[PDB]
Amino acid sequence: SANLFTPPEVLLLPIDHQPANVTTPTLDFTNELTNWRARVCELMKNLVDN
Amino acid sequence: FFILALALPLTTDPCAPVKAFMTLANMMVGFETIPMDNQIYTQSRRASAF
Repeated sequence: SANLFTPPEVLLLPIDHQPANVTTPTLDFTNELTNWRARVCELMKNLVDN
Repeated sequence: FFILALALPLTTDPCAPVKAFMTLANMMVGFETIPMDNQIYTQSRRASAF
């Protein structure tokens, strides 16, 4: 293990990882990034109708 | 959706009403959500799969 500042076997990510439970994926909107997109769109909507 | 809604009740398929409902359910994803049975036959499956 060549890791220096992190424990071995550990790979850090900047995004929450939720392992998939099925092998036949379908569209889903309960996502970390989907929430971000929805919030941004809603903020823009609140801006335009101010 | 209109075409399918009018066409479905004339077929002999016993499982027709479920497909009629799921046809709208598919179009309505993200906009409006409902609880489904499991992770496989989620709200975003092709209506014809049921």
